[PDB]
Formats: sequence, structure tokens, C-alpha cells
Amino acid sequence: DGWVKVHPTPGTMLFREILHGQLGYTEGQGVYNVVRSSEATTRQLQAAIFHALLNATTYRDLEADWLGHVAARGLQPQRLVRRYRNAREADIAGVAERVFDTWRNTLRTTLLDFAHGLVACFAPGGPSGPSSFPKYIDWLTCLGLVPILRKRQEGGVTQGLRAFLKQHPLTRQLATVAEAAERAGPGFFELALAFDSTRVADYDRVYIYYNHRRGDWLVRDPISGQRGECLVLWPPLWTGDRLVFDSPVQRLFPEIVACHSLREHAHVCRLRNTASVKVLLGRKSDYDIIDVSKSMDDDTYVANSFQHPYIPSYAQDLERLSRLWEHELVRCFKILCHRNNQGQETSISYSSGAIAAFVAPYFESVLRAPRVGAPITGSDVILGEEELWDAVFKKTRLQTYLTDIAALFVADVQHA
Amino acid sequence: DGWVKVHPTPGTMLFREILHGQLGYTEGQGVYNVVRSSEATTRQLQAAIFHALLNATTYRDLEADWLGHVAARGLQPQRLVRRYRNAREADIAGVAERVFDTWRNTLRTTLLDFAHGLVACFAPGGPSGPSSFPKYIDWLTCLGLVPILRKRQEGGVTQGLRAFLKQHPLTRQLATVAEAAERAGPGFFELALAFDSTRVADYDRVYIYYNHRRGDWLVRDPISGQRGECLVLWPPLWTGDRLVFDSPVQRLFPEIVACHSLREHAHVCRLRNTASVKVLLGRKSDYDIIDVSKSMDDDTYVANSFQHPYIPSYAQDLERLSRLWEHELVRCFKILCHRNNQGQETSISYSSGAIAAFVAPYFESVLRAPRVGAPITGSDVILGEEELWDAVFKKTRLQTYLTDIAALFVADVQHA
Repeated sequence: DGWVKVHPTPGTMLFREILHGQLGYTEGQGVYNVVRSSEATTRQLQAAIFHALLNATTYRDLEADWLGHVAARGLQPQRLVRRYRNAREADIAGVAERVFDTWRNTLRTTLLDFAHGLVACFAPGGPSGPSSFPKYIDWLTCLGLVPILRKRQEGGVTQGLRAFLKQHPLTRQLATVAEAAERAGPGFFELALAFDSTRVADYDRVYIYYNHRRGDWLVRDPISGQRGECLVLWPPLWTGDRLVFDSPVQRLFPEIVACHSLREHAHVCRLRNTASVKVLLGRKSDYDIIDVSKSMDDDTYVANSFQHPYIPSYAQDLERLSRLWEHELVRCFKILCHRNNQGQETSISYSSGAIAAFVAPYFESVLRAPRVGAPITGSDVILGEEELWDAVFKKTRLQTYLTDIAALFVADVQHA
Repeated sequence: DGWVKVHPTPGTMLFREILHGQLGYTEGQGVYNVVRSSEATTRQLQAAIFHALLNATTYRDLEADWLGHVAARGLQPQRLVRRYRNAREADIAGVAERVFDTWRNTLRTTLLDFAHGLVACFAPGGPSGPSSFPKYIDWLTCLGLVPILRKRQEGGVTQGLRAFLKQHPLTRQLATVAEAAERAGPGFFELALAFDSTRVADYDRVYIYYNHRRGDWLVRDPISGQRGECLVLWPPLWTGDRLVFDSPVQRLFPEIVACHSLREHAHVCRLRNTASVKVLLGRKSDYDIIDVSKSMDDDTYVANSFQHPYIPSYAQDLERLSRLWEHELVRCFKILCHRNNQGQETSISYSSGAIAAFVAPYFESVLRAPRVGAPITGSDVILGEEELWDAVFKKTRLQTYLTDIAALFVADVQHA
């Protein structure tokens, strides 16, 4: 009843195998390896965790803990000035600044350690297991669909968070960490459940049906019998007894098949020339390969014979196809390449537009994540994780409180 | 009865299948992938939302909030000067300046967070669902027409806006944000209704009819029976025996068809040369392939034979066609190319004229949106969301109010 089977057809499997280089290979197709890297999602996740944790802190606990530290040292400004008993303002100011700098540095190191402790829990899930990003990207590169299956249940990531959080000494040792972690905990649990709940269907098991009249998508898991929820990023076109997707492989397909056929023909012609001497026979009127044409002669005579050992040339086509693959992928997925003065490709990375267009829908639709704050810029992908923590620390809330309390402490030290 | 059937004709479908590389592909055609992108539209939406939110604020509530912050700290000028009891006006001025700087930075980050909160509601609707932008662009690239369908109803975007606004706490926390959100809300709801109401018809379901004498357009949805409206951007020409559009595919159409025919002929000629030795027979006067001319000789003799194994070459034509595609699209859609010292195509973007010519009609005619403020320039498309927010933030009302308040506060502190 107007239903069509879309995915399990042989053409789709041929697309997928074309991606594995089952008919030819090129230098251009090698760029794809970077398009599947999971680095950007992990960087975004690190940025999200850092933003969530640092945003929780507040001025009250920071001031309370600084006061507790100065009381523990017994280094209150009154006592310090009473000990020194001289009015050299520069020396006392420098001493106070260095004390506060020591405390500040140690606090930043502790916070960084805890933050890295948090991230390590989520990282393995992104590339592998439920919600694997490379599978998503190659799903898009093949069809533009992304059949997704969902169930709600606690699993690995939630258990990891539960084990990591509920015993960490750092929360007990500092009020800042205690309040920040207790406030940020619920969101992390929501995100962990989001990571655990959703899995992307496997390319060799799922079934997809499409119906033109309603434009309805039915997706089916044949093993468990579980119905899924289809997603379409680049809508296809229906043209009768057909269905034409707009994925890159479909656009490139009519070209690579012709190139492959040319290569097969050139292979066939080469074997023909292996024998270097040929003989032609006929009927009288009345290494080495010989052509017995006697069987057709009757009241006929041989008029002429010709030789032309043709061998098709195909290197030009391979160069053209390599450049075509490279340009197609680079322009389609918004890849950005850095270059030397004349040398090419020092590194390859997602552009800002690339992360915005591809990573964002992953988190929002595929994962159904709570929130990720402002997205990271393309330049922050190249940064290391430590540098990412540093950079997010520079602009975010905590540094303002630190500078304010430091300046006030120095002023009160001098004026006390 | 004097009407013409336009769209579902075979040539119209052949145009779109050409767009999917159903006859050849090239490096030039790959540039089209950047034309479809929805980046500029989302940048425009972000700019519009940021303009709307900041403009709503007012000075009196901001001054009241600053005074409330100072009172909560208890750090009023009189108390502070009485506390320090020295005439070093520069030091106290710096202390006050740093206090205000802390408050200003906190306000900046808070408003940025809320603004990003608002934007997320609209963004997903642009690229997919009703009023999808790439569908509009490919409609234009194929014909220059854009059939539209309309119903007034409240859908996903309005529900998201309703849920987000009534729950948000910043309205309670800050009076300025409360008033700004209350003022900007109605415009957001009208814009959300604009997003939800309109729909761009699918290229494989809609019918289009044209009447030369009257000069009016009829667009029909056959499955629903609904009647739509047609937007004609580059009007066609009725030459009596046809209807000729002026879309880029129409202009490039003869060239690509000629090149495809040349490639097919060159393919056919190649298979003809696979056999290297040929034999030609004749009739008595009373790997290998045999040409039997027995049955056609009588009262005749053979006089001469010629061999010339021609093989057309087509690489030059493919190069010409790639360059033609690239230049045509670049000049038609006002795309802008960035380049290294000598290297080409570091990135591709939309020129200011491109957004003015294409994005503006989308919003105003296709979407019937209320207002978008002044348009962004082509440079701001490259910038990230943070940078765009900063750029709009710097040059608007809030900064004048903040700097006035800071100047007055510091001056009064030091004069007291």
C-alpha cells in the first residue's frame, strides 16, 4: 500500500562499501578520516562541564574560605603590621600580594584537578557505545538520515558519576567545591542519563520504510522488534519508482562508477597484448596466438586485415577524481585547513561553522542534552584541554571575585 | 482553456536531478554546497534578538539596581571614605572603579546567558521544518519561483517561547530584565507565529499553473487540496511555444547536456576498440571481430577499405564546464572568497550585498516577519556568537547608561 523499502536495498549497501574503498581508493578520500574524528564533541563537552561548574560558585564561600585561610595562618593585617612596625608600604603590599597569589594558585590547581576528574567519566561514551558520534557522521554521509532508538534506564555513565561524586574529599575540604558540586550535580545526572539512554542504530541491522503520500518515516529494529524514531537532516526526493538522496556519496556516485569501469576495461586490454605474435588463417580456393577463422569461409575470400593495439589511459581520471573527492568533502563539511608559507596542511580541523552546524544538532536532537551554554569557537578545538580550562577561567565569573577580594585585601592591609 | 501546466513537466524534474549530479559532477558545482547553508539567517536572527532585548532596557531601573547592589554591600561612598580616612583620592577612585567593573562584568555575563537562552528557541526552525531556508534557495536556483502555503496556528516555537519565558528566574532577580523581557515578549511571540504559520511547498508534491493572457499564478497542493501563493523573483518569458525561465540551471543547461552527450559518445567509441585484429571478407568473383559482407555483393567488386580508430577526448570540456559553474554561481549569488598570500579559498562567505538581496526578502516577504532592525554586514557572518553579542552590546543604550553611571559614581566618591 504505497510503502517502499528504502535502506536494506543493495544500492545503499553499495554506498556504504564504497565508503570502505571496496571499489577503488584515492588520496582525496583520505580526508574523510578527519571528518569522523570525535575531538570536537569532547571539546564541547569539556567546555560545558567547565562552564557548569565554575558558574555555580559564589562570592560568599570564596570570601569565607579566604578569611579561614588567613585566620589559620594567623596572618591578619593588624598582626602583620604590628610585627613589622615600619611604614614601608611597598614591602607589605608585595608580601600580601604574594600570599594571596599562593592561595589563588593552589585553589586554581585544586579546582582544575576536580574538573578533570569530572570530565573523565563522560569522555568514553562520546566516541563509542550508545550515541557514538562517528556512526552518526557516516550515517549522514551515506543518506542524511539518522535512525535513532530510545529507552529510559540507568546505566554506565550514571553509575560512574554516582561512584565519583559521593565520596570525593575535595567537596568536604572546601566550601566552594561543596556548594558548586551540590548545585551542579543534578544537571550532570540529567546529562549522564541523556548519554546512557539513546543509541544510534547499526547500519547492517536496521530497516527503514518510506511512504510518499504522507511523507512518513517508519524505522524498525528487526532483532528486538523495537520501533525507532527517524531523523532527516537533508530531505530526499521522490521521482516515481526511485528515491534520490542528496548525500555526498550520491552526488559523487555516477562518477566513481565510470572511473572504475574504465579501470576494469584498461585491465582487460592489457592482458590481451601479452602475446606478441599473432597469426591469421583462412581457407584455400578449391605467447603466440592463432586465430582460426576457417569455420566461416565458404565461397568467400579474405579482403583485408588490420591491427591496432589500443590501451586506455586512466591516470588523468584518477587525479580528477581525487581532487573532486577532496573539494567535495572540504566544502560540504566546512573543514578548515592551515598552511605553511608555501607548504600545505599543517593541520586539519573543524571550522566554527562546522561545529555550530553539526555538533549542535547532535547534542540537541540526537542526545536531547539539557544545555551546553554558549558553543566553543573553532580555534578552541586546536587548544589542549588544559588551555581550554585556563581560557574559560579567564573570562568567567570566578576571576572577578578573586580580583575584587585581592584588591580589597591589599587596600585594607595598607589602611589598617 | 488557455492555461499552461508548468512545474511537473519532465524538464523541470530534469533540472533538479541535474542539481543532484544525475548527469556528471564537477569541482565547480561543489561551491553550491556553501550557497545552501543557513549560517547567515541564524546570524541575522541572533542579531535581531540581541537588538530587541538590549533596546528594551531603561536607565532608571538600572540605576536602582546599581544602588541596590551598593546598599547590599554596604559600601556607600560616605562609609568607605569615613573608613579609610585619607586624602589619596586616586586609590579610592580606583577601588570604586574596580567595584563597578566587577558589577558590570557580572551584568554582562548574566545578560549574555539570558540572550543565548532566548535564541535557542528559534534557531532549529530555520534549517528544517516549516520555512526551511535551503529549500527556498534550491527553489530559486531551479526556477526563480517559490510556492508558499499558509495557515494561522500556534505550534512548536510558540510553545517553546511560552515555556521558556514564564519559568525563567532572571525576571524575578532583576527588575531591568523583568521590564525588558515584558516589553520584548510580544514581538517574540509575533515572530514565533510568523515562523510557525508559513510553509514552503515540497518540490515533488506541488502543482503550478500559468496563464499568459492574465499574467497571474496558481499554485495547488494536490494531496491536501490547499491553495497557495507564489513569489516570483526573476520573472520568466513566454515565447509562445514554451516557457523559459532565467534561473542559473536554465542558462547552464545546454552546456552540461552537450558535455554529457560527448562523454557518452566517447564511452561508446572506447568499447569499439577492444578487439585488436579485424578481418574483412568478400564474395568470390564466381579479441578478433569478423565483418561479413557476403550478402550485399552482386554485380560488384571491392575497391578499397580504410581504417581510422577515432576516440573523442573530453577533459578540456570538463575543465571548461567546472570553471563555468564556479564563476556562474559566484557572480550570481554574490558569494565572496577569502584567500591566503597566494593560496586560494581559505574560506567562503556571503557578501553584504548577498545577504541584503537574499536574506532580507526571505524575512520580509516569505516569512512576513515583523521587523529585523538594521541588517548585519557581510563581515559579521564570520564572527562567532560571542563576538556578535559583544559588537551589538558595545554600541547601544546600555553602554551609554553604564558609563554615565560609572563616571558619576566615581566623581561623586572622590568629590565627597
